[PDB]
Amino acid sequence: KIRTLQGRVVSDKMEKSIVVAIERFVKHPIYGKFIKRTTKLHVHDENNECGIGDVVEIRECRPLSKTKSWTLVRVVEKAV
Amino acid sequence: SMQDPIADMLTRIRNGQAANKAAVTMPSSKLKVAIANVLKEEGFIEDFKVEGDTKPELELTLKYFQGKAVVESIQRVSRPGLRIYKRKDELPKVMAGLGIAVVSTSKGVMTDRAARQAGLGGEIICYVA
Amino acid sequence: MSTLEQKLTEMITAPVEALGFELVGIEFIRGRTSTLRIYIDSEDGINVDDCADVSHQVSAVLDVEDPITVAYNLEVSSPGLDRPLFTAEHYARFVGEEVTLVLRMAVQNRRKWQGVIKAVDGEMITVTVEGKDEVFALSNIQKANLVPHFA
Amino acid sequence: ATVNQLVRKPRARKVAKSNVPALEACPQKRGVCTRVYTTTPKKPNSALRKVCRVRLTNGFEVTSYIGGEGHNLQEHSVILIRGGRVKDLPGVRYHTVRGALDCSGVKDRKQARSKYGVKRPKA
RNA sequence: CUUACCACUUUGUGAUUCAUGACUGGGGUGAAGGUAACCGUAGGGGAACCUGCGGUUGGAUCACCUCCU
RNA sequence: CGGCCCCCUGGACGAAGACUGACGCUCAGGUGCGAAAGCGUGGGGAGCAAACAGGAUUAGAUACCCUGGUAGUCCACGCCGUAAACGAUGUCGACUUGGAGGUUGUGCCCUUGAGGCGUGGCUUCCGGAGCUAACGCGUUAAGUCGACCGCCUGGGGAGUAC
RNA sequence: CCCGCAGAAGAAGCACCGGCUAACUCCGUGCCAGCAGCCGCGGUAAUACGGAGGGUGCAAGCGUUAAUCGGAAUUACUGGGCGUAAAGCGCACGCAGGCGGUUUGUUAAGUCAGAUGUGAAAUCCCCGGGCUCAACCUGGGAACUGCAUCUGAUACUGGCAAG
RNA sequence: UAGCUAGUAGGUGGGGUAACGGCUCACCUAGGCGACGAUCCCUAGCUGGUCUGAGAGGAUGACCAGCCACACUGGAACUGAGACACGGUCCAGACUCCUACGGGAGGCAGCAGUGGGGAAUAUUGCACAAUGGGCGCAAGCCUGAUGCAGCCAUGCCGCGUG
Ligand SMILES: [Mg+2]
Ligand SMILES: [Mg+2]
Ligand SMILES: [Mg+2]
Ligand SMILES: [Mg+2]
Ligand SMILES: [Mg+2]
Ligand SMILES: [Mg+2]
Ligand SMILES: [Mg+2]
Ligand SMILES: [Mg+2]
Ligand SMILES: [Mg+2]
Ligand SMILES: [Mg+2]
Ligand SMILES: [Mg+2]
Ligand SMILES: [Mg+2]
Ligand SMILES: [Mg+2]
Ligand SMILES: [Mg+2]
Ligand SMILES: [Mg+2]
Ligand SMILES: [Mg+2]
Ligand SMILES: [Mg+2]
Ligand SMILES: [Mg+2]
Ligand SMILES: [Mg+2]
Ligand SMILES: [Mg+2]
Ligand SMILES: [Mg+2]
Ligand SMILES: [Mg+2]
Ligand SMILES: [Mg+2]
Ligand SMILES: [Mg+2]
Ligand SMILES: [Mg+2]
Ligand SMILES: [Mg+2]
Ligand SMILES: [Mg+2]
Ligand SMILES: [Mg+2]
Ligand SMILES: [Mg+2]
Repeated sequence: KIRTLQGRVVSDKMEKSIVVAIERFVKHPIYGKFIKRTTKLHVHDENNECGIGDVVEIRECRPLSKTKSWTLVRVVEKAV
Repeated sequence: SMQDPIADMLTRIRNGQAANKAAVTMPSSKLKVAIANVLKEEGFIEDFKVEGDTKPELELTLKYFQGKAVVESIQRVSRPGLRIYKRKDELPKVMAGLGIAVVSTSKGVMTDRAARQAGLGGEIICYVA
Repeated sequence: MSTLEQKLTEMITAPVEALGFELVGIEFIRGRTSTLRIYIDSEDGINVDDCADVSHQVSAVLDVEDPITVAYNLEVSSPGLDRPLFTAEHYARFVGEEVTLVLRMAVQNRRKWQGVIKAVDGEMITVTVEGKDEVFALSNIQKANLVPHFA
Repeated sequence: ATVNQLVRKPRARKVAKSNVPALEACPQKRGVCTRVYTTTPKKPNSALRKVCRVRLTNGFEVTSYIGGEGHNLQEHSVILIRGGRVKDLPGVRYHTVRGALDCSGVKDRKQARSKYGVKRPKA
């Protein structure tokens, strides 16, 4: 219903923030070997709730910092 | 280590019928029998069978016409190294349709001619003339 | 050392003054494609066609008197804007023109300078480098070329 | 080799430099001759390779081959060179264009008159 | 009228460079004989070559004068 | 890697099970090993021997030969990290005619020695199809395939300059 | 644009002709020279240089140069190699990475199918229309291989679970 | 070119903006970013497309259309819906220009055109009849947009030279 995207958390050290590395797997333009491409997306995490290495769902919102334009809807797994 | 059954299934046929053997055996698996039957079900091999309990053995019967191997060129196209998928409109041709291409469509593994009739795209397993 | 260069100059002097032309610029260098360059200072104009008449004349005399350790690679040459001048007749005619001079036994503050000629002596030249006219002894100078003003 | 290597490092397209640098892609580049000279071929052959020394407008000083005969050029002549090279003489990658404004066109030519500016004979 | 900002500037202080240009690392350079080739290294030293050690076989040189279906 | 013996220890192979349960393969970067020569310090010191020394021998002895002979060669501990370090053939797997061998296992059975049957590992040599430019390679493939890495792009310049 | 007028009347050239490549003789010529994109050409005979005839090719142009792609499988994705021709690191271990036996279940990421949205017009291409033809202009379409979303499908890959 | 970074990565609070926001401040934290190539230097307007190629590709960004940036050089805002404004303002600079020497003026990368550069590229044209745009009720006015002409074998296509 809403555009949403899931990623693993590279880091949570940031106060009230998380660094999320999301993986997207693609046909390759010349050859055709599908290679993983990752983005160091800055994500707003309230509560400083998540933990480093967790898997988590994320949705975009109005920009909120110099680098953070996304906020987390919910977490999928836990207890990493 | 071994990293592909199908390739080893194929060459075993190729090198097998190269030595003009009668029937070549290899450990069974779903894809294999799925693959293997399509040959006979197309006429590429005489017949096949599975033997043993808790042990996988596939023994398929080759065929020769006028002292000549019935299959002549068999190439695994989608490889464990690089995977290959083709949309229905774009399913290739082998020797201008004289050859058959094995395509794993979502509904079932089948011949590309049937896949075009089914209007379905799939992973191109291999070629055979 | 002069490889009989004076003898070669005498051998090629007769043809150059034979068709009347005027001799400057004797040079030879052995090596890969060993070659010698002969310059004709034609006042009328050094056309390669005028050079052509001199070149057949000098080759015909040269074959009978082939030079020692010198190959048949003569360059009948117009003395270009940067023609090299060695005699005091040149600097004499080259009254107030600049020249770049390099010498054999290089030393700290050697006469490797480029400047305008102000006076001419048989063994010495006065040439304005360092912002002052200075004595140059062509005795140790084995290479020197007249320079046009350029960018 | 293995595509996994190509994705690490793809096929570098083999670079290829031009064989006529003093042109800078301009199909012709005028320059002023600086000294003309003929040179002698080795012992077996006697010939007058007619080539001249020319500084280009852009300071690229080079030599240019002088084709034909009857040319009245000498130092300070302001000629126009063009692409092409002669296999026999090394170091010559450019030839002038016969019939250039400074050049006097080769006289008495009744064939191939476009390659020398020899105008159609009035006849 | 004064405060902050800041162009230009100036001072030095460097770096990165771009040329000009005095000067210097280096591709080409103007016979008594004993002969498989080589590789790594050391020394002789103009250098090369030979020698020292260890290793390899890759254990030979050379070549120029016309036809239609 | 080469006397004998002891002490310390790594790896391979076979037989027969039992055991875990895909725990695997490759490897940029990365560490490590790494002939000879050389270097540092200390050794040591027979033989051998660069260099050197002498004797013999032409523009000139020089080279060639003798007779010496230092470093070195050895040890200890450092350093160097290159060799035609080559099978000029990356690693792992699977498949595909044969004959001859060597070598180390081990089953069976003759009366066992022997001998007969087997069945493993390593290794040598021919040679089939195959492949290869050819030479050749040819179940230890340079054959038929797979997975991954390294690597090549005219010769010289140059494995040089920076 | 049409009508009239007079009269063949006002209107052809460049390149090449040894090979590659269509098109050949004659005299010059004396290594003089020239010619050259290369291989090569040249002496007493030169179809390769100069000239004449003759011929080829194009054509109001014809040539030369530059320049890019092609040819070039000559960076080889399609589509190359590495015993000796250039090319397997001296050898090993090993992180990252790449890849992965077999069975069932789940997932739907890959993938596939469909749909919707978008992918400007021109350009290209098809079928036309209009300029007397053509170029040119123009109608309609196709195409724009993409992207996003929704629905799907589950063989394979992946994930998850158990083997 | 392997590290890069302190308003730097984030947080609170305030201010600030049409609006989000280190936009900016105050403080708080000490992060963030890089071999999935940061950083740096060097080169370059981008796209629809164009050229080449059987294709994949490769090369390209002249004309036309979309977007961006720039308007002597540097800096600044003002006004306005919209500008940090090509034929607007101010400051600095260079240059040119005027001068009474005290000061002033100026910006063709609009259209023509000159000089220069260069192998090389055109008219100091006509008209606002058409389409457009401005202002205006309109009439109409303005428009080097545009429509046309001139120049040039620059190209394509057509035709003639019987
Ligand atoms: Mg002559
Ligand atoms: Mg060895
Ligand atoms: Mg040693
Ligand atoms: Mg000696
Ligand atoms: Mg020592
Ligand atoms: Mg090596
Ligand atoms: Mg092999
Ligand atoms: Mg000709
Ligand atoms: Mg190619
Ligand atoms: Mg090759
Ligand atoms: Mg060799
Ligand atoms: Mg080799
Ligand atoms: Mg790994
Ligand atoms: Mg995996
Ligand atoms: Mg699997
Ligand atoms: Mg369109
Ligand atoms: Mg159209
Ligand atoms: Mg029509
Ligand atoms: Mg699965
Ligand atoms: Mg705030
Ligand atoms: Mg543009
Ligand atoms: Mg333009
Ligand atoms: Mg305002
Ligand atoms: Mg304005
Ligand atoms: Mg203006
Ligand atoms: Mg203008
Ligand atoms: Mg000019
Ligand atoms: Mg007006
Ligand atoms: Mg025309």
